[PDB]
Amino acid sequence: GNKIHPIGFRLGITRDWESRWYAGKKQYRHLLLEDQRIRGLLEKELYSAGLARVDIERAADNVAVTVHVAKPGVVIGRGGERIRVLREELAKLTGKNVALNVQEVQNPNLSAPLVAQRVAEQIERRFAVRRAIKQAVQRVMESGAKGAKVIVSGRIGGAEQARTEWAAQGRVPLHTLRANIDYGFALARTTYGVLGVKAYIFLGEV
Amino acid sequence: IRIKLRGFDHKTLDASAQKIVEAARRSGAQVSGPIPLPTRVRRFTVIRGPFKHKDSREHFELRTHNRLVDIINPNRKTIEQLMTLDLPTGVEIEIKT
Amino acid sequence: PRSLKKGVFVDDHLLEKVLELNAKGEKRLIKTWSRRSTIVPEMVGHTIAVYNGKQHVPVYITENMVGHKLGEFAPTRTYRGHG
Amino acid sequence: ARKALIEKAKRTPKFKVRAYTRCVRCGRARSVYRFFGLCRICLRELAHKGQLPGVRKASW
Amino acid sequence: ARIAGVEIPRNKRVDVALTYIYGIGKARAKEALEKTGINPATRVKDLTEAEVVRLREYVENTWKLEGELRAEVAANIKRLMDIGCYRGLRHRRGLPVRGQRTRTNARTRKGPRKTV
Amino acid sequence: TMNITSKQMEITPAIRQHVADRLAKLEKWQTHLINPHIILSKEPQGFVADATINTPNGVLVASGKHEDMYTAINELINKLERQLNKLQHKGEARRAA
Amino acid sequence: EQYYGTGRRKEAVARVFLRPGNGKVTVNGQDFNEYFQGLVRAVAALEPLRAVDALGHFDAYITVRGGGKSGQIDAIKLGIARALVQYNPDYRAKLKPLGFLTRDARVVERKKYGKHKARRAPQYSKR
Amino acid sequence: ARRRRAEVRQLQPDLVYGDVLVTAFINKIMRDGKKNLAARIFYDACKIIQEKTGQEPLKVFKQAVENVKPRMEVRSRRVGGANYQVPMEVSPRRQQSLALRWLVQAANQRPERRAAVRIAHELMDAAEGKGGAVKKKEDVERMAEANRAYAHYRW
Amino acid sequence: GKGDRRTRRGKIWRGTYGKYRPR
RNA sequence: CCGGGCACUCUAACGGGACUGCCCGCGAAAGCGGGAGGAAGGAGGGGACGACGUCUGGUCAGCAUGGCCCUUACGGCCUGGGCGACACACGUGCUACAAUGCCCACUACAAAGCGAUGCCACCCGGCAACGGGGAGCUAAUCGCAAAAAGGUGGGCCCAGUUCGGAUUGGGGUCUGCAACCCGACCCCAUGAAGCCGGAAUCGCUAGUAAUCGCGGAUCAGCCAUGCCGCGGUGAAUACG
Ligand SMILES: [Mg+2]
Ligand SMILES: [Mg+2]
Ligand SMILES: [Mg+2]
Ligand SMILES: [Mg+2]
Ligand SMILES: [Mg+2]
Ligand SMILES: [Mg+2]
Ligand SMILES: [Mg+2]
Ligand SMILES: [Mg+2]
Ligand SMILES: [Mg+2]
Ligand SMILES: [Mg+2]
Ligand SMILES: [Mg+2]
Ligand SMILES: [Mg+2]
Ligand SMILES: [Mg+2]
Ligand SMILES: [Mg+2]
Ligand SMILES: [Mg+2]
Ligand SMILES: [Mg+2]
Ligand SMILES: [Mg+2]
Ligand SMILES: [Mg+2]
Ligand SMILES: [Mg+2]
Ligand SMILES: [Mg+2]
Ligand SMILES: [Mg+2]
Ligand SMILES: [Mg+2]
Ligand SMILES: [Mg+2]
Ligand SMILES: [Mg+2]
Ligand SMILES: [Mg+2]
Ligand SMILES: [Mg+2]
Ligand SMILES: [Mg+2]
Ligand SMILES: [Mg+2]
Ligand SMILES: [Mg+2]
Ligand SMILES: [Mg+2]
Ligand SMILES: [Mg+2]
Ligand SMILES: [Mg+2]
Ligand SMILES: [Mg+2]
Ligand SMILES: [Mg+2]
Ligand SMILES: [Mg+2]
Ligand SMILES: [Mg+2]
Ligand SMILES: [Mg+2]
Ligand SMILES: [Mg+2]
Ligand SMILES: [Mg+2]
Ligand SMILES: [Mg+2]
Ligand SMILES: [Mg+2]
Ligand SMILES: [Mg+2]
Ligand SMILES: [Mg+2]
Ligand SMILES: [Mg+2]
Ligand SMILES: [Mg+2]
Ligand SMILES: [Mg+2]
Ligand SMILES: [Zn+2]
Repeated sequence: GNKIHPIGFRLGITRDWESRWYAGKKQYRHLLLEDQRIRGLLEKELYSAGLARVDIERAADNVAVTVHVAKPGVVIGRGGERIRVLREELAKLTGKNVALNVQEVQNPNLSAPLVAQRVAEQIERRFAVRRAIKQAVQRVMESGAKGAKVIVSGRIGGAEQARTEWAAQGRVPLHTLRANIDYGFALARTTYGVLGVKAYIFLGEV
Repeated sequence: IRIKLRGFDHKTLDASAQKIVEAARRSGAQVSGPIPLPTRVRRFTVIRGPFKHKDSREHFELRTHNRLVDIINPNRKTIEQLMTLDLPTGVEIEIKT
Repeated sequence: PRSLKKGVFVDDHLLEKVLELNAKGEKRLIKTWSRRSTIVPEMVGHTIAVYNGKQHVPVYITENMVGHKLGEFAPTRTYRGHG
Repeated sequence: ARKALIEKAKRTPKFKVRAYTRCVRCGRARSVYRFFGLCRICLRELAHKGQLPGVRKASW
Repeated sequence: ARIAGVEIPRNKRVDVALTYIYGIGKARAKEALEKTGINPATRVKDLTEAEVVRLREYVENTWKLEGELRAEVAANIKRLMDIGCYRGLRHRRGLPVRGQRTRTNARTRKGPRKTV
Repeated sequence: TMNITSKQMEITPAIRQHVADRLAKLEKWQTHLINPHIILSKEPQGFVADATINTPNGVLVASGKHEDMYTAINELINKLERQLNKLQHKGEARRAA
Repeated sequence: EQYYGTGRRKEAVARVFLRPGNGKVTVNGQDFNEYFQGLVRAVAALEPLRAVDALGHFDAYITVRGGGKSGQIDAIKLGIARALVQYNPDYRAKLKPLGFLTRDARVVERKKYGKHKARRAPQYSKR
Repeated sequence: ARRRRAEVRQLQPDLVYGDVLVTAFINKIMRDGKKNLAARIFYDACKIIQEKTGQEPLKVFKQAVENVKPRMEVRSRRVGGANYQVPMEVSPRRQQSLALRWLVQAANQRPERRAAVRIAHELMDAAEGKGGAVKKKEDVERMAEANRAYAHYRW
Repeated sequence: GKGDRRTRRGKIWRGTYGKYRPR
């Protein structure tokens, strides 16, 4: 085990923090806990909508939870029934002026957090893992990516002897700093244990 | 007539120090240019592994950058258009006299 | 040791029984889990069972042992050498 | 015995000496930082994710 | 056997030579020559007989020394070993007294190694 | 001297003495056995006897495995002997030319 | 009229001010022989002008800040070695081949995890 | 090293005689990077050389260097099944290095209490052909001659 | 040396002050 | 320090800069040696960064998670004790065995950091640890802060010592509800081993090794001589 987090390895060069706000020493932990509590409920709820990233900004007394997603209406609801329902339950935790936006994901098959979750959904549905992994890679490359790599590790197919299966097409240069690489992880929970799913998408250099 | 700007990302800390020494400059009169104060560097060093392997670490830093600006010739025409200011989210302004 | 500016510490709950016995014309065997409590001259002559973590050790208190703590007289580690 | 100990650390104690910091994420008692309320593992986990404002990998 | 019962070394300075007495260190070397007004640099070989008996007298009447200091230190260790306190037991075994670890080291109190 | 570690098992002073008596077979070669260290442990398939020993002419590192623990100890010795006899005689091989 | 150079070493910065005169030298409110009193490495500072015969031609006003006394001394050496160049362009000859008009980047190497120092590794027993 | 030769570090001349060899001698005296002490001991001895013997410290110091340079030495080598002391010529770099090393090492064997006294006196004796330093150079040379019969193994 | 509390050099080592290292 | 100023130093953001680009030569070429310019030259020095895989490596005790197992107890609260035990054995370190040293007094020269029940100037009491006053600083402002080795002068005189600072007696400080087990520090006294270390073995190729001090995280305090950083002084050697 030896590979650096390819997002944490690009914070501030190719990627941008999911919680962007200044805060002095006596407050950092207090807001930081909020973002985590905020994200805990949200990733549970907006799961069914295709959640990808949750940007969080703060000024003073307020906080603007921007949410990117594949199916926007599943968050909004009918006219705004669910989107207003969220801010309601949201302001209980926030205890303050918690705005909430929703953002369209252009191609969900170019978002690594999404293809990872879909793979994890397939293997939970008792799908042929190796064939599934090749499908995801094929869906990402057909959608215009310049390279993709998907990894699935654990009791694949339910065998006692754990195994690591992966597939890749095109270019995934994990050492290149200027290379825009999206990364996402999902956690297929099976009757016999956990399988970890990693997805790499190469969107091009800069 | 003092405005202090603290923030983590220096791209927003500088672009916001520009949009004051530009705004109050036109609105008259004297603005003493943004002075980059030294950065205060919080440091975090942790073992990469969750168990033993004591001799492998990763270095993290949190950078509280600092800027100071003097709008030297106040004029309450400046101290009005600044009241509604489009400062990015990740910046903190302090204003004293 | 403990700052002279502060007081001579006794748990005050152990100390209550000492004075209630002195008045009544003491004594009776006092069970305590107070090793931290200083011996004080009101205790001289009594016998107090001090918990070492396992047993309460009956210790008789004399004139010479007053500045100490009750734990110093109920050792906690059974040891008789090796071999 | 651990979740009963994550709760006992939140309670205020009889004496202010028994105050000890835990992880507000995993309940870890050791290598827990004051600035984050996070242990050294969650610290590296979230920071790698990007969910710590300003925090970045330091190389010099 | 001059002062104070120890024939303190000549050839050396008085402040040094006084330290060759049980109970007089550097701190009491600075003290004894201040009260009796003697240059602490003067060698014992050059003490005037008045300076000697002046330095002898203050030294012996102010502090407990050699023999009597040894008796008290012993008597204190004896009674600690008699009331049966924790510091007493460690003296009844030769084991250390100030909380030090004994799994390793502790060879000053234990003595050179006892092979098994 | 010689140290014996029983990892995640418990053993008697008798078994520790057996190991010392078996390691004594290495004394045959009349070379210095410098801080010999035996590790005993149990896998799901049987016992594992590890050993690290330095001598004036190199190190001995061997691992024995077997259902029966005394046999795993003996397999360890057999591997240790062939390593020691190699360390002691290999230099003799190229005396000519 | 006045002649200035910037001299930097390990963590020392030295601002030298050359002024024609007899040779008196001032470093931080003191005379040279008073500030570097007892240091043998000191005389090495005045060397760039022994390469161009300015032994007593100039006087020295010199500030000093950061690092240690020898790095300051060497920073000074680079300082005046630059002020003479602006006093005469044709001083690269008989100063640049003498290594005087350059600054060595030899600086403390960073402490690194795993090691006791920059490179000194912890002791271990292989067996 | 394996890939290429190593480049000999040039030393800046000292600031009392302008000598690069005098510098290397100071460094050999230097313990714990206390160069100020190192220089002071040498020069302190350069006064003692002058005051016990009225002539040039620089000249005395340099002659004692030539008096400790070993012209040949033995360099081991295993030939078949025997370790042979092969006689070998010493490069001038190494001659210098051995000279300075033995000077200090032999000086610090001396009984004189203050170091600069030991550095002066040893350089005084070695300037004339005496002292444990020059002995060490003679001893090494006699070893090389004693083994001239093995001089054909030289590499 | 540094292990000697009763000297300045020992107090510099410990990181404390006293009669043998005043403030 | 006031006036005045951004020159300089600095601070911190954006750039320029080095490419075998030029010259000499060997080359089929790629490159190699040598030269000039230059602050830097052939990856400029250090960093971050670790391929498919290996060790059925490590971690169910950071977290997650399959399954097996406990349910007035294999769960939960508490007081106390233990994790600090000590015939021994190994690993890592600290301090040393002294004069290129030890002590005292005086006197310079850093960097990176940290600091609103926090950092504490300065005053007073105490030999001191520290205590009582009390100003400043949301901190390039005020503070921790003295850097130490070094420099000057004086003591020591080769001795188990003015080396070494273990061990123990007695007396105090402080944190803390509480220092018996089991805290750090101060003061008096005690003043051990150790006279440079067998077999064997570690590190380091340049601002490195060696040596000197400073800071931080954890933290009421602290068993830190540990760890992660920071600068000061500053070597030896590489035939192969
Ligand atoms: Mg380590
Ligand atoms: Mg239990
Ligand atoms: Mg749990
Ligand atoms: Mg605590
Ligand atoms: Mg904690
Ligand atoms: Mg004495
Ligand atoms: Mg202890
Ligand atoms: Mg103990
Ligand atoms: Mg053993
Ligand atoms: Mg066992
Ligand atoms: Mg193994
Ligand atoms: Mg056999
Ligand atoms: Mg800088
Ligand atoms: Mg001078
Ligand atoms: Mg260093
Ligand atoms: Mg190791
Ligand atoms: Mg040498
Ligand atoms: Mg010799
Ligand atoms: Mg001769
Ligand atoms: Mg001493
Ligand atoms: Mg300018
Ligand atoms: Mg080349
Ligand atoms: Mg690379
Ligand atoms: Mg678990
Ligand atoms: Mg489990
Ligand atoms: Mg089942
Ligand atoms: Mg306990
Ligand atoms: Mg433990
Ligand atoms: Mg044993
Ligand atoms: Mg041993
Ligand atoms: Mg240690
Ligand atoms: Mg050791
Ligand atoms: Mg050491
Ligand atoms: Mg701190
Ligand atoms: Mg002695
Ligand atoms: Mg002896
Ligand atoms: Mg002594
Ligand atoms: Mg005591
Ligand atoms: Mg305690
Ligand atoms: Mg001696
Ligand atoms: Mg030494
Ligand atoms: Mg050997
Ligand atoms: Mg190398
Ligand atoms: Mg030293
Ligand atoms: Mg420190
Ligand atoms: Mg602390
Ligand atoms: Zn955690």
